[PDB]
Amino acid sequence: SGFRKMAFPSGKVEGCMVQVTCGTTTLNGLWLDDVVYCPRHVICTSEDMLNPNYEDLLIRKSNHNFLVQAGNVQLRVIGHSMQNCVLKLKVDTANPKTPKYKFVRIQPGQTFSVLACYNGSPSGVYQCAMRPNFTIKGSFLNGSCGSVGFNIDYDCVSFCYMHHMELPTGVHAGTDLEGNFYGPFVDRQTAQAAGTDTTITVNVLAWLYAAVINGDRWFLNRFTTTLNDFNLVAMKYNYEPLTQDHVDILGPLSAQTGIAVLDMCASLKELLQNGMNGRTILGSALLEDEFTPFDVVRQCSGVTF
Amino acid sequence: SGFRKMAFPSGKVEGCMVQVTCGTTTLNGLWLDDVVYCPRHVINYEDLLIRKSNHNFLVQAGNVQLRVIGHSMQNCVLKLKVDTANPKTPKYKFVRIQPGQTFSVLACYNGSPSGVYQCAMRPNFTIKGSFLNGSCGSVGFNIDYDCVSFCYMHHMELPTGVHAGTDLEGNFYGPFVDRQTAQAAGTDTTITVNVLAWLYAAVINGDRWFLNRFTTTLNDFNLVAMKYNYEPLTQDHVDILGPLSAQTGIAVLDMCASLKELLQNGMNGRTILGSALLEDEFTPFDVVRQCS
Ligand SMILES: O=C(Cc1cccc(Cl)c1)Nn1nnc2ccccc21
Ligand SMILES: [Cl-]
Repeated sequence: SGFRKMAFPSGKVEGCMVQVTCGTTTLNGLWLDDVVYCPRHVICTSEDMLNPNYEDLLIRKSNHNFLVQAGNVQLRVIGHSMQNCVLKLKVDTANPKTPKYKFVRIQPGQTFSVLACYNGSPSGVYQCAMRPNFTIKGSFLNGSCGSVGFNIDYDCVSFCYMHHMELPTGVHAGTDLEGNFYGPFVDRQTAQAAGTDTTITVNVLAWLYAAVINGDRWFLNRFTTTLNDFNLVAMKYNYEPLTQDHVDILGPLSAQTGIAVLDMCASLKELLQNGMNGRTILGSALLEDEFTPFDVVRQCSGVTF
Repeated sequence: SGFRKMAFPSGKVEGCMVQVTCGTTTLNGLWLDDVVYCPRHVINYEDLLIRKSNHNFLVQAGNVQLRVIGHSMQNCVLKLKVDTANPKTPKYKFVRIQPGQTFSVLACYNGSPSGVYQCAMRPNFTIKGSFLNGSCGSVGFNIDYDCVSFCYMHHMELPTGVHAGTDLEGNFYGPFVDRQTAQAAGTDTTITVNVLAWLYAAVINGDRWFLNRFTTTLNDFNLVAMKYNYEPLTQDHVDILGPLSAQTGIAVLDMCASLKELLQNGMNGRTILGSALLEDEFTPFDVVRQCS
């Protein structure tokens, strides 16, 4: 019993964190096999950030300009290449702690663990979700660039995010491990703002199924809804549209608890209309949207209370 | 910017998790040097233990079987002497924590870590964790510098879904016993010094709608706080909040007057750090560490 925001054990990622220094800038890098991955803005000054020409800044650099530190050992850089907004530093030593891994690009609504680092040293781990506006509500300070997001389903680490910047609202933007940004963001200091954010509907529904699994049914009602009528109501509360794919994905939780997806949708419509009336759901007074249908199945029991 | 419930990196603890099997029971053990620590309920405990031999205990570290060469009991923890020292043993200490203190939990099943979360020792000595059958033996810890301080070992779940366990020396937190009997969590209270620390964190992150021009005495605040099932705030708590008070410019009793108004009037449709409830699972030190 219980339902916590749970992160994956970070050990497999801790053994990959390194410190990358270029001139006066110091940030984090991910050391996998003989390559160190880090944000390409490590080669920039604060002035350069307005309109940086990365190809022009990189051509002026040599291997020995990049200092890479793994614990108390200095790694030797033997090559460098750029792939989109990521810099790949070829090093002379393969990381003996390299876990089994894959680079995966995620979609909005997906969750992942973040290992926040400073100076190549891990300081904390937390769970978060890729928002519909492609930002993440993380907890990062100056020096955290290069920190990574990941999932560890089974024994394989799937790297899905690398931290690049903080937007003016305090939210964070970054790339996949191939250097492609999530969202319409660029690694440039220019007027950039996160689009209006929305609630991840399929995740709120999954969390309502988790509450039913843990023994709570106070929010259920005798009504059902059509998918279209649900979406017309949901869009008035800034909720993401619920698609047929989302309904299909909620199938297993619907079969486990005995509550059809559109009946759970009707309970959601009512909660949006009435609020909680002094009650909580899984210790929360707000509707939680940072647990996916897959997270609920992984964390909750297979036997409904 | 941002404020998340953050756990310590779990790697130093992952390298200590093992699977312990005795008969039909399978739970988790903590392998430090040549000793495996696990709940004694894996087996009148002296009478049950005397009937066991070393080979009855099966210990598995990854895909390798460890050889048990000795066994002893310390309070509600069983210590299994093994033939191999854990080469991954970190620098460590066994520490007993107080209610209100927070720690990270590495939840495990079959000696395999599955998740890490942050939680607090409630004033009623229970923890609001997330555990399933097979999680027994999972541990709670903090990291201070490069040293792991082990503070909790999971033993059981109470009928309300909350959890109970011991320190690493086998002494229970709370008036609980390790057996199937009628046990219940006492009435819980809110950790006041932690709510205040979380209000300072909100001010640091630019959330100031709850600030007011008022102050209060420590006694008047405590008369108010006890009415809402909040733990009493002591002069030690006020002293501990000193650095956050100097950083934000809001005196502790000034922040108490904000807390008094939040308890009597509610939040009025507003949130604080994305929460509609007053959060009490961040200590003053957690706030300073996450905001530095
Ligand atoms: O934002 C930057 C530098 C930067 C500026 C402009 C563009 C780019 Cl790609 C990078 N660093 N970061 N990242 N997270 C932070 C949290 C707080 C303070 C600074 C932080
Ligand atoms: Cl995805």
